[PDB]
Amino acid sequence: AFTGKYEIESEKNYDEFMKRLALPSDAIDKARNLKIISEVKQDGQNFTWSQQYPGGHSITNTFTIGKECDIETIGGKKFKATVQMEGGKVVVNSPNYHHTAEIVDGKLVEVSTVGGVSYERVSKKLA
Ligand SMILES: C[C@H](CCC(=O)NCC(=O)O)[C@H]1CC[C@H]2[C@@H]3[C@H](O)C[C@@H]4C[C@H](O)CC[C@]4(C)[C@H]3C[C@H](O)[C@]12C
Repeated sequence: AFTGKYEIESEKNYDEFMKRLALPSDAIDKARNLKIISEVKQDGQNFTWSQQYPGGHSITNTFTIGKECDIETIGGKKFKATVQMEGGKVVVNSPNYHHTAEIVDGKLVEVSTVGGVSYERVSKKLA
């Protein structure tokens, strides 16, 4: 809380979210019932998040709270995003995209929200 190596507790909306993001087939297949691992090194107000992915890909992200950050690659755009703490939860916010990151039970709860879909995640800290 916030820092740690978290494993996925569960997910329930990923496949349809990927189509709204415009991610490829070689991402929608290779998440099909993996134990994804959320790594979270906090630097202070800065963060070094990762969603590691035992299927031959992975997604790191360094960011800062109370700022915009630049974001590339994930479906072939070059976005900026506002990056923030909502009340107790961390959050990324950008055009056609909200993504909170709340704590409960010592675990992370994420909720992503895109054009016409949401995608919650529950990621347990247990290492
Ligand atoms: C900014 C882009 C989305 C931009 C976009 O394509 N919007 C239009 C659209 O959806 O059509 C999002 C999509 C997936 C996000 C990542 C995933 O949710 C996983 C992970 C979640 C963490 O809370 C913050 C870091 C990050 C790597 C996230 C960084 C960033 O928040 C990403 C890379």
